[PDB]
Amino acid sequence: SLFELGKMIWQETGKNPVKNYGLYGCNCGVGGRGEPLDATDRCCFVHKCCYKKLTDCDSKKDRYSYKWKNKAIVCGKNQPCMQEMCECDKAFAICLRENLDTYNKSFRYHLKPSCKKTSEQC
Repeated sequence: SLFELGKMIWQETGKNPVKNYGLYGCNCGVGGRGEPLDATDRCCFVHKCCYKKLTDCDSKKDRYSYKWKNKAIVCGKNQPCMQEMCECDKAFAICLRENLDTYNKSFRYHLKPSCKKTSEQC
């Protein structure tokens, strides 16, 4: 759910997740996907594409188990769709951390309708 995802983002990045990634670029947070503006935004594109495999569960609402231990995210003993969701969220949080050095404050609160249609299939 958004609760696990936000916690993972906070654990990995130290950033408040909704402030920093709730409206960032063309792909993070509210709205859909569009051509990404930078590496952080690409993380968000990949993550929303990851969620396309979730046919049996709800990425926003459904809770799942994970642990934050030794600076690692370990997805727990979840049902299959929920484990897919966890693993999408984990990869995304790691991606966001990896790209902190190019996080652009000007992109934090972005005009999503100005974004361009992607030509990339998930």
